Amino acid sequence: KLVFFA
Amino acid sequence: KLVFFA
Amino acid sequence: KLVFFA
Amino acid sequence: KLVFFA
Ligand SMILES: O=S(=O)(O)c1cc(S(=O)(=O)O)c2c(/N=N/c3ccccc3)c(O)ccc2c1
Ligand SMILES: O=S(=O)(O)c1cc(S(=O)(=O)O)c2c(/N=N/c3ccccc3)c(O)ccc2c1
Repeated sequence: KLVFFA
Repeated sequence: KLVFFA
Repeated sequence: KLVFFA
Repeated sequence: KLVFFA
């Protein structure tokens, strides 16, 4: 599970 | 920018 | 720019 | 597997 906010 | 992967 | 999901 | 390059 990957979650990435940029 | 948002990236989700599962 | 490279993105690779395997 | 995840690969990122920039
Ligand atoms: O699924 S395949 O067998 O088709 C496969 C497998 C890999 S690999 O096993 O992750 O090695 C790569 C790969 N490697 N890319 C990395 C670069 C830097 C760090 C880690 C990995 C690459 O540059 C291009 C194509 C690939 C195809
Ligand atoms: O902070 S950075 O600007 O250096 C940056 C930028 C990106 S990126 O521009 O969104 O490309 C990524 C990234 N990309 N992830 C996607 C995967 C699938 C779809 C869309 C995007 C990733 O997997 C890992 C690290 C990253 C770091």
